[PDB]
Amino acid sequence: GSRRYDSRTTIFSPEGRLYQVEYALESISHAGTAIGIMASDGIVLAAERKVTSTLLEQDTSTEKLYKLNDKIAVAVAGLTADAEILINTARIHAQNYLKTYNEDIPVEILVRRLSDIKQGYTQHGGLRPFGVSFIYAGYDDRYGYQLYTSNPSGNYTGWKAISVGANTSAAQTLLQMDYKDDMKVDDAIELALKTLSKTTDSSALTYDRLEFATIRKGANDGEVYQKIFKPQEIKDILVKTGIT
Amino acid sequence: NNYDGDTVTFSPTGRLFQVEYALEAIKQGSVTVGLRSNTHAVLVALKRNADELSSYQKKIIKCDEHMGLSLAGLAPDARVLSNYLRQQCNYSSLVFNRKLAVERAGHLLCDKAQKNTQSYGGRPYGVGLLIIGYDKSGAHLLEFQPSGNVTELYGTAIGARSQGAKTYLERTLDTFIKIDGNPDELIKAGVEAISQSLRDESLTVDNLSIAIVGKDTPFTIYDGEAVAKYI
Amino acid sequence: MDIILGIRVQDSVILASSKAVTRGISVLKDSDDKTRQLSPHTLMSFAGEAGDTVQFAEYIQANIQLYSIREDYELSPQAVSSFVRQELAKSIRSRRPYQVNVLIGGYDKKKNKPELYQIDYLGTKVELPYGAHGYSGFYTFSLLDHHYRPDMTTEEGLDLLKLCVQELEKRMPMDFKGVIVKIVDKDGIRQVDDF
Amino acid sequence: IKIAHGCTTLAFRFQGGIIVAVDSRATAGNWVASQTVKKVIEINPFLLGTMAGGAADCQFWETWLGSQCRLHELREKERISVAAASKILSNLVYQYKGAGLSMGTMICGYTRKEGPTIYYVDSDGTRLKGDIFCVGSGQTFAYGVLDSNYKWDLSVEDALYLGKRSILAAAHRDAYSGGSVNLYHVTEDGWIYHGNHDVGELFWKVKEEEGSFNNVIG
Amino acid sequence: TQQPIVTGTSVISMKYDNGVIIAADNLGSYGSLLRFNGVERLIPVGDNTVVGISGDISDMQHIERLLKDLVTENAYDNPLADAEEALEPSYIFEYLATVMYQRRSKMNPLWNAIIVAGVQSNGDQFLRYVNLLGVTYSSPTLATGFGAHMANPLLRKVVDRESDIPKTTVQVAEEAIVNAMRVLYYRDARSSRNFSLAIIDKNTGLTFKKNLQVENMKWDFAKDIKGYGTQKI
Amino acid sequence: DRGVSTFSPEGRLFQVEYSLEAIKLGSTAIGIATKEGVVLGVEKRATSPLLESDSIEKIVEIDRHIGCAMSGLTADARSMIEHARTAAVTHNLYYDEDINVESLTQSVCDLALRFGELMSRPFGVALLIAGHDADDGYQLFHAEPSGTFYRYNAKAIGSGSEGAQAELLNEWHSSLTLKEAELLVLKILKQVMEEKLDENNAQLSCITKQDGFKIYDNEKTAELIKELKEKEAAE
Amino acid sequence: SDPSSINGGIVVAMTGKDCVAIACDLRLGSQSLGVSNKFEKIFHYGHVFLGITGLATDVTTLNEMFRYKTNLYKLKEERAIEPETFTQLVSSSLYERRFGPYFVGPVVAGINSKSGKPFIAGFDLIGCIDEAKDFIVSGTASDQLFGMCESLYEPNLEPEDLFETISQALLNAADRDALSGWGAVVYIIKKDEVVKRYLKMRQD
Amino acid sequence: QFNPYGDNGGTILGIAGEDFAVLAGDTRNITDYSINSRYEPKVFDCGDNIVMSANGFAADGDALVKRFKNSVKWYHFDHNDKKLSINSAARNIQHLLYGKRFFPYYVHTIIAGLDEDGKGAVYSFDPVGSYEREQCRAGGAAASLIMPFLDNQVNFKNQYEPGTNGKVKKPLKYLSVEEVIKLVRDSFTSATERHIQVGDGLEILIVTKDGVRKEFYELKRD
Amino acid sequence: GYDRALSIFSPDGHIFQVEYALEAVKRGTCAVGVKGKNCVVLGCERRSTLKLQDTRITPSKVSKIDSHVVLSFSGLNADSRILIEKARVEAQSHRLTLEDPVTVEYLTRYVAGVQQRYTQSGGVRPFGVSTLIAGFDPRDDEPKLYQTEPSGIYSSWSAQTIGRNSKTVREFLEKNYDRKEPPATVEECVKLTVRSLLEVVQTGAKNIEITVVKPDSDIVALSSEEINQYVTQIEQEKQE
Ligand SMILES: [Mg+2]
Ligand SMILES: [Mg+2]
Ligand SMILES: [Mg+2]
Ligand SMILES: [Mg+2]
Repeated sequence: GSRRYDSRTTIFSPEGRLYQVEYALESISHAGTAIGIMASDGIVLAAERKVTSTLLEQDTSTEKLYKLNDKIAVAVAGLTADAEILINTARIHAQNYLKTYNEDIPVEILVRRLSDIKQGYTQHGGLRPFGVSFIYAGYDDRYGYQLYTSNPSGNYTGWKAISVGANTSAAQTLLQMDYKDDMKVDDAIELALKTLSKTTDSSALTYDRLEFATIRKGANDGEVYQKIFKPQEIKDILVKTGIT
Repeated sequence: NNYDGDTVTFSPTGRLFQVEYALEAIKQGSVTVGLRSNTHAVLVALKRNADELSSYQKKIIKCDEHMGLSLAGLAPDARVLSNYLRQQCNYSSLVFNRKLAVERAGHLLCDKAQKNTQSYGGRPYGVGLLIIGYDKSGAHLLEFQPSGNVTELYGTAIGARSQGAKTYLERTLDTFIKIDGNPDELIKAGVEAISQSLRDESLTVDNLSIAIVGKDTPFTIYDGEAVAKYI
Repeated sequence: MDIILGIRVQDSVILASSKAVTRGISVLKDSDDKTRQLSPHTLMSFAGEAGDTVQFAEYIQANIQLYSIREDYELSPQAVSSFVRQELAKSIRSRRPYQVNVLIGGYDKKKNKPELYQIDYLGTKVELPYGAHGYSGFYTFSLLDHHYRPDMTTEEGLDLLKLCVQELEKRMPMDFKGVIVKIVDKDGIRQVDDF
Repeated sequence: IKIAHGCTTLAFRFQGGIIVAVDSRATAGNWVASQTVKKVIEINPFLLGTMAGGAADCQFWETWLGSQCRLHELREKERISVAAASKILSNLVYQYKGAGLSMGTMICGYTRKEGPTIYYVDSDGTRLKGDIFCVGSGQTFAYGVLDSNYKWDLSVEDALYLGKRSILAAAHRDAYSGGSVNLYHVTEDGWIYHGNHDVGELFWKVKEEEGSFNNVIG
Repeated sequence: TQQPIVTGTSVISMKYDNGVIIAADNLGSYGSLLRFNGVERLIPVGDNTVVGISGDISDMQHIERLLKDLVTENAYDNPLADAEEALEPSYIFEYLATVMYQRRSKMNPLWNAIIVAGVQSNGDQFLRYVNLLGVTYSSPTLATGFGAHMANPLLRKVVDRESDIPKTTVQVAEEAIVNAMRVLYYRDARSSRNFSLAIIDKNTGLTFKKNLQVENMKWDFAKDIKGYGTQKI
Repeated sequence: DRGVSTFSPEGRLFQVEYSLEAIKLGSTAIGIATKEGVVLGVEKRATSPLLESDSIEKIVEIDRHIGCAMSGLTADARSMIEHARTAAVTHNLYYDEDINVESLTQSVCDLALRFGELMSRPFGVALLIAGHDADDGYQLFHAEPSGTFYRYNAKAIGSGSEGAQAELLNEWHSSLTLKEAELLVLKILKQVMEEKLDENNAQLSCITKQDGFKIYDNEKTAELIKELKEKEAAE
Repeated sequence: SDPSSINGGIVVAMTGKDCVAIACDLRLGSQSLGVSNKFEKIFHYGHVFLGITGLATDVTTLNEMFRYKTNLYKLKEERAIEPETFTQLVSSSLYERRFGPYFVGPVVAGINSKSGKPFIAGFDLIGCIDEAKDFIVSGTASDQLFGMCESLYEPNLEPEDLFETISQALLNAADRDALSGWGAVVYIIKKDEVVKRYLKMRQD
Repeated sequence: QFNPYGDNGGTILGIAGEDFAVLAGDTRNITDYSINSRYEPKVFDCGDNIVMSANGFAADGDALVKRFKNSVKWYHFDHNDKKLSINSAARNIQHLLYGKRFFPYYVHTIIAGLDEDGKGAVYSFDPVGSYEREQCRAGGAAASLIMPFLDNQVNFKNQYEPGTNGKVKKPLKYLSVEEVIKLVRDSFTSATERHIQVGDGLEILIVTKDGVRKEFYELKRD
Repeated sequence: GYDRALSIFSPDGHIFQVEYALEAVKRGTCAVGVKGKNCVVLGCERRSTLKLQDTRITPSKVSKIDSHVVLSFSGLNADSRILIEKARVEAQSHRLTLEDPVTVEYLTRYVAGVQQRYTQSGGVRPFGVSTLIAGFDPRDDEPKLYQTEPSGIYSSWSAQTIGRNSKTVREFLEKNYDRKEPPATVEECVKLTVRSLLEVVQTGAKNIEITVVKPDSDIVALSSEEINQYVTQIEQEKQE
C-alpha cells in the first residue's frame, strides 16, 4: 500500500532526536537574521530581509515583522508561508481570549498555545513540522514587557535579548557582550542595528534590506503603542546611529 | 521475496505469498479429521498441549444445534470465524425461522476470508476449518481454507501429517460412506483414520477429541472419559 | 433555591443566600449554602432549576481553579464574570439550557475595589452596587435605593442587609429559613456565623 | 401498562450511625401491586440506597452504582467515600435529565474519613447532604414522628424503634404506603439488617403497648 | 408516521383437511371512492405459498417487490432451490413478521394486515397473520378488517377447533369462503363483487382462481320494503 | 519497513513472535494450582535500592475470586487489567453471579490480536490469571499476546521460566497442600532470581474459595521464607 | 416570553450636515422590574458606531462578536473598517443565524473617512439592511420614535441643532414607553471629533 | 397519528411450590372485541428449566421472549455450556426490559423454575425491568381478579386459627402440585366468568427437576 | 487519519521508539527528587550556555499540577507541557466527581497511563519525557515521590534522579541517603538535594532550582540567594 512512501515525520532517531525538527532548524539557520531586545521602557524588533532585489516594492511589503494584536508582535525566521498560517491562528486565539474574558490575552498564554500547535506536528499527524522560528515581542499588565522565542520543536523560552535565523551564534555573543539590565529603548535600538551590521552576510547594511519595529509605552499615559517602521524612518534611524 | 510484504501484492507468477504463508500456519497445526455417511457427520481432532502441566488446546467448536467445525492453525482466528458462523446461523433462525444450509455456511466463510486478501492493512486468516452439519439435504462435510477456497467432501483431513489420514479415507471411501444409522462405527472409522497421522504419540483419554451430528443427533462434543470407549 | 442578594460597599462585597431547599410540600433542608468559591477573592451565589444550579456552579468553579493552576495567577472578578456570562450565553441556545441565575461577588486586588456582577440564565450581565435574583428584588431594590450609600462600611452593609431580610421575612409568602451571609474583601472570603 | 411506582422511606444520622427504614407497598393507581417490595437496595456490604419513585429506575441504577463502587476500590485499593458514591449516581441521572427518570433516594454509608453520612439524590439532579431525610407519598407523616422524637444521643435500640414507628405512622394514614417495615442499621463495619415487620401485626402491637391510635377501635 | 391512501379491504382464509384456502377482492379504494378495480391482492410465492395483503396498496406493492427479491436471493448458490431448500411458507412469514415489527419499532410502519397461507414441505398446513404493529397469531380461520367481524364467525361454524380440520373437505371449505365473500359484499362499503381465490393443497398443489364474482344474491325482498315505519306506499 | 500484521514464511506473525522475546526479558512470575487454592508469586526486581519496593505492583486483583500476575512490559498490562475488571463486574451486573475464570481469560485474550493498521502493536506482557468458580474449581491460566491461553497445573513465565518450568515439572503433584505450594513458589523463585530472595524483592499471593484473592504481607511472606530455609537444611 | 421586549430599550440614529448622531436609552429591565440604569446600547469599532436594541444577552454577545471581527479586519486590511462595509458584515453575520436568530434591532452610524459622507443604516433580526438618508429607529418604542422623527426631522441640520432634534425624539418617545428610559446618551459625530452627552430625563 | 402499541388481552399466573413451580396462561388472543385466536400459546419453555411469559402487547411479548431465548443460547456459547440459573435469568431480563426504558415493551413478564437449592421460584417484572422473587404472581388483564384470591389461598392472608381470638395466624406451608393446579384452574374459570378477554383455553407449564411438563384444559369460549 | 504503527517490536523484543525516547530523556537537564521525614524537595538543573535569559517569564522546570502536587521532568520540553496540561485537567476532574483532590499515586498512575497509551497507539510517537511527581495526599503527612518514564512504568522512590549525568547523582544518593533515617528537617533535605546536584551541575549560581513541598498544600520555590547560601555552606565544609 502507501506505507512504502511514508517518510515518518514524527519519529525518534537512535540518539533521541526528532529528525524533522532538527532539519527544520537547519532550514531556519539559512533564513534572514531576526533580533529581539527587551528594555525597561520598551522592546525592539529588528530583522534582515533575505537578499533584496532593487525592483522589489519595499514600502508596501511585509516579510519578517507581523502584528498579532495591539500589544503583541512577532519576528519571523524561516518559511514565510508557514509563518502566516501560524500568525492567523495566533491572531484568532487572541480574539477568542478577548471575547471570552473581556481582557487582552497575556503574552505567555498566546505563546504557549502557538508553541503547543507546533508540538502537535512533531508528535502526531504524520505531517512535516512548520519550518518557522518566532520572536514574540509583547506587553501585558502582569509581567510588563516580554520577549519569547519558539521553534519547530514547540519549545519556547523567555529572553532579555535574543536572535533567530542566520548567524545566531555570532549574534548572541555580541548581544551578551553589550547588553545590560538598566538599558533604554533608544539604546536597544542602537544595539539591535549594530549587531545585524556585524553579523550580516551582505556587504553593507542599508534601509531597503531591513524591517524594524518598537513596542514602547511612549504613547500618552499608561498605554502601549506599536510602531512598525516605514522605509524612510529606517533610513533616518540608520543615519542617526552612524551606520550609513 | 519482494512480493510477500502484504496481501495486496501479486508475485510475477501470479501468487499471493501472504495467503500461502497463512496456509503454512495450518500445516504446523495439529491434525484433525472430518468424515460423513448419509445419516451422520463426524469430526475427530488430535488436541495439542504446551507441556505435561498444561491443558490440551480445544480444537472443536459448536456453531448451532445442527452445525459445527474443527480447527487447525491460529485458534483466535477460528474463534473469530466460528463466532461469525454462529451469528449467521442465528440470523437465519431469527429472521427466516430457517436452519442455515451447510453450503451457504461455506459460501459465507469464503466471502469473509476473501475480503481480507484483497485489501491493504488487513491480513489473511491463519486457520483451516472442517465444518460438519446436518441440514434439509442430509449430512455434509466442508473444508475451509483461508485463501477463501471452500470444498464439500465425503471425508478429509488438515494439519500436520494429514496426508496419512487423507490417503486412508480415500481407500476407505466405499466402506464408511454406507455407515448409516450407526454413530459409534462412523466414529471408529474416523479414529482409525486420524491414527494414520500419528508419530511416536498415541491416542490417550485427554488427547482425543470427537464430535458428531446427524439425523436425530444434535451437534455434541465428546472429551475426557467420554472418548475412552474409542481407544 | 429562591433568595439571593448582593451588596457592594466601600471595601467589600456581601452576598446573602437563603438556606431553604423545598421540594413539593416539604422543606427538605434548612442549612443549604447556595454558593461556591471560584477563587480566593471571588465568590458566586446561585439560584434556579434544581440540579442545574449546583452542576453549573461546580463546573464554573472547576474551570476557574484549572485556570488558576495553569497560570499560577488569580483571574479578576471582571474576567471571571465574562467567562461565566459566555457559558450561560452558549447555554441558552443549547438543546437543554442551564436555568441558573448567579451573583458574582469579588475583590479586584489590582484595582483594590470590590465588584458585584449580576448574571441571569440568558447570559445577561450587569455590574451593580446592589443586586438580587427572582422575586427578592421586588422588595429589596426600592429599600436599597433609599438606604444605600456608596461609601458604607462592611458593618453598615450588614445592617442594611438585615433590613432587607426582615422585609422579605415579613412580606414573602414562602418560608426561606433565613440566609447565609458571606463577605468578600482584600483578605478573601469569610462567613458570618451569627445572622 | 402503567409500571410500578413503590412509598415511604426514611434515613437519619445519629450517635450509633444511621437508621434506614422503609415500607413495602407498590401501587399502580388504586391497585396494590405488591406488599413485599424491597425498597432498600444493598449496593454493597457498606452502602445502602432507598427506593422511591420509579421502581426500575432505582433498582437498575443503584445496582449499577454497586458496580461502579466495586471498580473504584479495585483501582484505588480503598473503600469509596459516601460523597463519591452518591455523586457517581447524581452525575449519571443528571445526564438523563429531561428524559423522564423518576428517583428519590438516600445514599447511606459510614466511612472513616466521613463518619455516618446520608446523601439525598434526585432524578432532577439534586444532591443534598443531611442528617434526616424522608421521601415518598407518606413522607410528611413520617416527618411528624421523626422531628418530635429525634435526638443525636438516641440508643441503637431506640433509634431503630423511632424509624419503625415513623413508617407505621405513614403506613396508617397514607393509602399508598404499607405492607411491612424493613429496618437497617448502618455501622462503620457495614450495615446490619433488623428484620421485616408486617404492619398489620405491628399496628395492634404498638397500639396496645404504646397506648397510641385511640381513634382506632381494637 | 403514515396515513394509508389507496387501500385494500378484507382478506379471508381458512384451513381444510389437505391444505388452506385464501381469498381477497380486487378493489383498491381511495377513501370512499372505489378508485381501482383490477388490483390483485393475493401474491403467490413459489408453488406452495400465497400471501394475502390488506391495507395500504403502495406498501403492498413494496412487499410484493420484497417477496419477488426473496425468491431471487434464495436461488443464488442454491442447487436445491426448487427442491429441499425451496422457500417455505414459515420462512416467508417470519421474514415479513420481522420486517413489520422493525418498521413499527422505527415508527414508520407498513400499513398492512397480512395473512400468509401455504403448505409446508412435510404436508403441514400453514396459516398465520401479521399486521402493521408486528402482532402475529395463528388460527384455523384468519381474516382481516371486516372479514374478522363477519367472515370468521361463518368460517368458525365449519372449523371451530383443531379437530374439525381433518373433517373439512376442500369443497365444503371453498363454499364457506365464497359465501363469506358474498356476505362481505352485502355489508362492507369498501368491497367489490369481483375477487380472487387461492387454494394450496398438499396433493394438487397451488390453484389460483382469478376473476371470480359474487353470485346467487338475495335482493328480491327489497321490493316489499317501503318507507321507514308508517308509510304504506 | 513492513506490515504490522505480516506472516513469516514459517507461518507466524512477526510482531507476536517479537513480543514473546520482550516477555522473556521480564521478571519471573510463578503460579501453582492446588485443590486447596491457587498460589501466585512474582520477582519484584527493583532497578535500584532507592526504589521503594512495596510500590512495585506485579500481582493484581481482578475480582474477589480472580487474581492476576504479570511479566514483561508491565505498563501494557494496565489496560488488560482494566478490561478484565470491567468484564468481571459487568458480567455480575448482567447475570447476578461470579464470572467463570475461563470466560474472564477469554475476554482478555480477545484484546490480544486486536492490533494492526485497534491498537498499533501487540501487548508486550504475559499474564498468569488464577481464580476459582463453582463449575471447574481452582484454575490457573497463561494468557499470551498471541490471543492463546492454556490452563496449567503450574506455570512459570519471565526470564527464569524454562529453568523454573522444568523444576515445576518434577515437584508438582495432584495432592499438594496450599502451604506446600507457597513454599514451592518461594523455593523456585529463589533459584532463578539474580539477587538473594527476601520479603522485600519477592511477593506472594493466593486465591481460595473461602477468603477470596489475597496478597500476602511482607511479614507473612518473611515467615514462609524462614520456614523454607529451615526445611531445606533439615535433610 | 417575547425576546425583543423582555429587557426593553431604544436606539435612534440621524444624519445632519457633514455629521451623524446616534442615541440610546440606558434601561435594562426584566419585564416590569427595572434592573440597571447604566446599560449603554451604543458601541464603536474605530469610527464606526453600532447601536443594538432587543434581548440584552444578544446585545452583549454581538458587540463582543463585532469587536472580534473588526479587530481581525483591521489586522489583515491594515485599515479601519468603514460604515458601508461594516453594514454588510452585520447583515452577513445576522443572516448566518437565519433559523436561530439573535433577537436584536441593530443600527449602524458613522462617517466614511474617505468620502466624508454621513451614513446610517438599520437591520431586522435576520439582517435585512434598511438604509436611509434621514433617520433610523429601533427598540420597544420604535412606533413612538417613527412618529417623533417623521415630524421633528429636517435635512442638513448643524451638529448643535441635530443634537436637540435627536434628543427630543428619544426623550418623548421613551416617556410613552414603559420599558424604555431611565437615562439617555447621545453621540454627536463629526468628521474627526465625537461628543458624547448624557441627557437629563424623568426616572420612571 | 400512528399508535405503536396494542392490547392483546389474556392473563397469566405463576405459583411456586417446594420442589416445583407452575406458570399458567390462557390461550385466548384478542384485539378490542374480536377474538384473533382461541389457541395462541404465550407460555414458553426457554431451556435450562426456565419457563417464561410476557403478557400484554403480543408483538412486544414475542420480541422479548425471542430475545431472552437467544440470550440463553449465547450464555451457553460464551460460558462453556453453563446452566443459566433462574436468578441470573431474572437479572438478564431486567437489562433487556430497561434497555428499552424510553420505548418500553408493554408487557407484564413472569418467569418460573427452580433456584440453585432446587426450590420453586417465580420472578415477576414490570414493563421497564423492576423485578422481585415471589411465591405467587398473577399478571395481565384479569390479574386484579386472580391476585387477591391467591393472597388468600396460597399465602393464607386474613386467615386466622379458629378459636384463637384472631391472635394466631394460619401457618404458612408449601402446597402440593395437585393443590396448586386446582387453584390455577379455579382462578382461570373464575376469571373467565367475569373478564371478557379471558377464556377459550388454559395451558399450564409445570417445572420440576425432571423437566418441563404441559397440561391443557378447556375454558368457556364466550 | 494518520494510522502508522511507529512504536513496534524488533526481532530482539525491543520497542526502539520507546528506547529512543529514553535517549531524549538522557539528553535533558538533570532533575532530582529527595523526600525527607516531613517534606519532599525537587531539585532541577538549568544549563548555563543560555545567558541573556529572562528568568521571570521563562517556563519554570517544576510545575504545580494541583495546590498539593508538583511535577518536574527531564527530556523534551514541549512534550512535558502536554502531560502537565492533561494532569492538571484530570486533577480538577477528580475533585469534581470524587469531591476530593487526587492522591500522588493516582495522579502518577494517570500520567503514566497517558505515556503508555502513546507507546501502542497508531500515528503517534512516545513522549520523550520522564517525570518526577511529588506531594502529599489529602489529610496526610506522609511524603510521596514517584517517577514515570516513556514506556509507561511508574514506581515510588525514597530519592531519585533523572536526566543527563543522572547515573552519577544516583550513585551519590545511593550511599548518602539512609532509609532508616531520612532527612529529619527541611534544611537537611534541601542540603542533600543541592549536594547531589553539585556533583554534576558546574556552578551553584543560576543553574540550580529548588522547590520545597510540605503537607497541606504548602509549596514554595527558593530564590537565588537562598539557594546560594546552601552552595556557600557546602563548599566550605568540603575543604577539609
Ligand atoms: Mg395506608
Ligand atoms: Mg418610560
Ligand atoms: Mg417606572
Ligand atoms: Mg364472545
